[PDB]
Amino acid sequence: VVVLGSQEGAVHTALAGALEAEMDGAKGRLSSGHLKCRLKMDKLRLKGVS
Amino acid sequence: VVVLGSQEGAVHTALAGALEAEMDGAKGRLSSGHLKCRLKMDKLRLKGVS
Amino acid sequence: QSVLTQPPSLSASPGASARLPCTLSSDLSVGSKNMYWYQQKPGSAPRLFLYYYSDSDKQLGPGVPNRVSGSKETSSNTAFLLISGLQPEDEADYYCQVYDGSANDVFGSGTKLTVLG
Amino acid sequence: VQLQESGPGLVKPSETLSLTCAVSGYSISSGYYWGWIRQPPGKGLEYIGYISGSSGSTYYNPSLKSRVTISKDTSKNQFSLKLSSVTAADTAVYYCARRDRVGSYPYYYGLDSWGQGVLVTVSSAS
Repeated sequence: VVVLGSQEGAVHTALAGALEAEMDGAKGRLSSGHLKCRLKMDKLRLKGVS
Repeated sequence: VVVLGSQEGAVHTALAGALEAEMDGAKGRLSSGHLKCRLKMDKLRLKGVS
Repeated sequence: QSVLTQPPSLSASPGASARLPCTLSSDLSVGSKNMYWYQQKPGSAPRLFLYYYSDSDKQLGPGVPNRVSGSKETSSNTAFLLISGLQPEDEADYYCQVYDGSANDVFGSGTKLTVLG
Repeated sequence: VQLQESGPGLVKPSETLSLTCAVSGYSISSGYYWGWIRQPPGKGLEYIGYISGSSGSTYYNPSLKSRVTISKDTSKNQFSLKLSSVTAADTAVYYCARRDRVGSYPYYYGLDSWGQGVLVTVSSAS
């Protein structure tokens, strides 16, 4: 019977193009985003025009 | 900068079917042989003839 | 539990067939248990005497002869150490051994077999 | 594979006991669980435990659970047993024996080759 070592770097190379994320002990910050916004400018006006 | 983790099991699968020499004891004991030999039956004789 | 039991003393005249039983505990099925028999001369480091599991699955000691046989009575689970050609040098302490579910060595009390004269 | 036992002559009670076992004819770390079995004065054989040759895992006795510690060293091809907090009833004749765990022949699942054996008492001094 033989155990096939550790599969840490074996899946490092198999998971090549997948996105990454830096976690900081339970907030798990992301490093990607395609957020599409629609903003309202009915109350946007320059402070200085006067 | 990140390390590639371990690479033990990554190379465990890289030598599939390769010849194995697991046994140890300060001397590598192979698990494969294909030795060709020639047998000389010149000076051997039957024990029970007399 | 899982303890083997057998009498402290047995004796028989030289020449007859001596049967040394080994009664296993109730939680064991002797029909599927590899029985292991040890022989101990009084002060000389007991040696492996006879392993028996079946009349076709058996293996004796390195130099002991075929006078030593084994058998199993599965009615009351009890192995046997049969010695047919009793010589005076068969006078020794004999042990039996099995293994539990977790493969821990379970030895027996054993019989101090004495060859009479 | 002829094992020879070596150990101190006497230990006082509640004191660490150490027995050293040299196998002298077979390389350890190939397999073949190595154990220690005892026979106190004249009674039956009682076992203590065995250590794995290749992996090094230790399997002990349920009664002698917190007192013994078996060690192994393949550099000089020896393995030892450490008996801590000994009692007066622990006086015995010890034997380091061999045993196979994975083989396909059940004869070797028993203690095939035995050691010479040492006698140790737990009495006082003189």
